[PDB]
Amino acid sequence: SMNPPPPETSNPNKPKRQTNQLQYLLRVVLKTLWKHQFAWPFQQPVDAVKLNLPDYYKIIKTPMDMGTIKKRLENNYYWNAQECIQDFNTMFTNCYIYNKPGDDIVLMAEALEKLFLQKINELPTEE
Repeated sequence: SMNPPPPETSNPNKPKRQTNQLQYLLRVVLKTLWKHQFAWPFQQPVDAVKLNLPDYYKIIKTPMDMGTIKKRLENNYYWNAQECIQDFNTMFTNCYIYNKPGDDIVLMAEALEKLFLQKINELPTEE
Protein backbone atom coordinates (compact mmCIF):
# COMPACT_ATOMS: atom_id res chain seq x y z
CA SER A 1 0.00 0.00 0.00
CA MET A 2 2.99 2.33 0.43
CA ASN A 3 4.50 4.15 -2.55
CA PRO A 4 7.78 2.88 -4.02
CA PRO A 5 10.62 5.24 -4.85
CA PRO A 6 9.99 6.79 -8.25
CA PRO A 7 11.85 5.63 -11.36
CA GLU A 8 15.30 7.14 -11.55
CA THR A 9 15.81 10.27 -13.62
CA SER A 10 19.54 10.73 -12.96
CA ASN A 11 22.42 8.27 -13.09
CA PRO A 12 25.93 9.57 -13.89
CA ASN A 13 27.39 6.24 -14.92
CA LYS A 14 24.63 5.60 -17.48
CA PRO A 15 25.76 6.61 -20.98
CA LYS A 16 23.55 9.20 -22.58
CA ARG A 17 23.18 11.43 -25.64
CA GLN A 18 21.00 14.16 -27.12
CA THR A 19 20.03 12.91 -30.59
CA ASN A 20 17.74 14.73 -33.00
CA GLN A 21 15.11 12.04 -32.38
CA LEU A 22 15.34 12.59 -28.62
CA GLN A 23 15.00 16.35 -29.20
CA TYR A 24 11.80 15.62 -31.18
CA LEU A 25 10.54 13.39 -28.37
CA LEU A 26 10.84 16.36 -25.98
CA ARG A 27 9.86 19.31 -28.20
CA VAL A 28 7.04 17.57 -30.11
CA VAL A 29 5.91 14.33 -28.47
CA LEU A 30 6.12 15.13 -24.75
CA LYS A 31 5.02 18.74 -25.29
CA THR A 32 1.92 17.62 -27.19
CA LEU A 33 0.84 15.04 -24.62
CA TRP A 34 1.74 17.17 -21.58
CA LYS A 35 -0.53 20.07 -22.57
CA HIS A 36 -3.56 17.87 -23.31
CA GLN A 37 -6.70 18.13 -21.17
CA PHE A 38 -6.27 14.46 -20.21
CA ALA A 39 -2.57 14.65 -19.29
CA TRP A 40 -2.98 15.33 -15.57
CA PRO A 41 -3.24 11.72 -14.24
CA PHE A 42 -0.04 10.91 -16.14
CA GLN A 43 2.04 13.94 -15.12
CA GLN A 44 3.52 12.26 -12.02
CA PRO A 45 3.90 8.76 -10.53
CA VAL A 46 0.72 7.08 -9.32
CA ASP A 47 0.24 7.95 -5.64
CA ALA A 48 -1.29 4.67 -4.51
CA VAL A 49 -1.70 6.00 -0.97
CA LYS A 50 -3.69 9.14 -1.80
CA LEU A 51 -5.71 7.32 -4.47
CA ASN A 52 -6.42 4.37 -2.14
CA LEU A 53 -5.07 1.79 -4.61
CA PRO A 54 -3.11 -0.51 -2.28
CA ASP A 55 -2.81 -3.19 -5.01
CA TYR A 56 -1.43 -0.82 -7.67
CA TYR A 57 2.26 -1.57 -7.10
CA LYS A 58 1.52 -5.27 -6.65
CA ILE A 59 0.16 -5.39 -10.21
CA ILE A 60 2.33 -2.70 -11.82
CA LYS A 61 5.99 -3.67 -11.35
CA THR A 62 7.43 -1.34 -14.02
CA PRO A 63 5.72 1.98 -13.27
CA MET A 64 6.18 4.89 -15.64
CA ASP A 65 4.66 8.35 -16.02
CA MET A 66 5.17 11.52 -18.04
CA GLY A 67 6.65 13.41 -15.10
CA THR A 68 9.46 10.86 -15.05
CA ILE A 69 9.78 10.99 -18.84
CA LYS A 70 9.88 14.80 -18.78
CA LYS A 71 12.68 14.80 -16.20
CA ARG A 72 14.55 12.10 -18.14
CA LEU A 73 14.35 14.16 -21.33
CA GLU A 74 15.29 17.41 -19.54
CA ASN A 75 18.23 15.59 -17.90
CA ASN A 76 19.33 13.92 -21.18
CA TYR A 77 19.00 10.55 -19.41
CA TYR A 78 18.49 8.48 -22.56
CA TRP A 79 20.95 7.02 -25.06
CA ASN A 80 18.39 6.65 -27.85
CA ALA A 81 14.83 7.36 -28.88
CA GLN A 82 13.80 3.72 -28.44
CA GLU A 83 14.43 3.93 -24.68
CA CYS A 84 12.08 6.91 -24.40
CA ILE A 85 9.43 5.43 -26.71
CA GLN A 86 9.51 2.34 -24.49
CA ASP A 87 8.81 4.52 -21.44
CA PHE A 88 5.70 5.98 -23.11
CA ASN A 89 4.51 2.51 -24.11
CA THR A 90 5.09 1.19 -20.58
CA MET A 91 3.01 4.06 -19.21
CA PHE A 92 0.08 3.28 -21.52
CA THR A 93 0.31 -0.50 -21.02
CA ASN A 94 0.35 -0.13 -17.23
CA CYS A 95 -2.86 1.87 -17.41
CA TYR A 96 -4.57 -0.78 -19.55
CA ILE A 97 -3.34 -3.60 -17.29
CA TYR A 98 -4.51 -2.04 -14.04
CA ASN A 99 -7.83 -0.63 -15.27
CA LYS A 100 -10.63 -1.96 -17.48
CA PRO A 101 -12.11 -1.02 -20.86
CA GLY A 102 -14.30 2.05 -20.71
CA ASP A 103 -12.89 3.41 -17.45
CA ASP A 104 -12.33 7.17 -17.62
CA ILE A 105 -8.58 6.73 -17.10
CA VAL A 106 -8.43 4.25 -20.00
CA LEU A 107 -10.31 6.66 -22.29
CA MET A 108 -7.79 9.33 -21.28
CA ALA A 109 -4.82 7.05 -22.00
CA GLU A 110 -6.34 6.13 -25.38
CA ALA A 111 -6.64 9.79 -26.38
CA LEU A 112 -3.04 10.49 -25.39
CA GLU A 113 -1.83 7.32 -27.10
CA LYS A 114 -3.54 8.31 -30.36
CA LEU A 115 -1.59 11.59 -30.35
CA PHE A 116 1.60 9.75 -29.38
CA LEU A 117 1.18 7.47 -32.40
CA GLN A 118 0.47 10.41 -34.71
CA LYS A 119 3.65 12.16 -33.57
CA ILE A 120 5.87 9.06 -33.57
CA ASN A 121 4.81 8.44 -37.16
CA GLU A 122 6.78 11.60 -38.07
CA LEU A 123 9.87 10.81 -35.99
CA PRO A 124 12.81 12.21 -37.99
CA THR A 125 15.57 10.03 -39.34
CA GLU A 126 18.61 10.12 -37.06
CA GLU A 127 21.29 12.62 -38.08
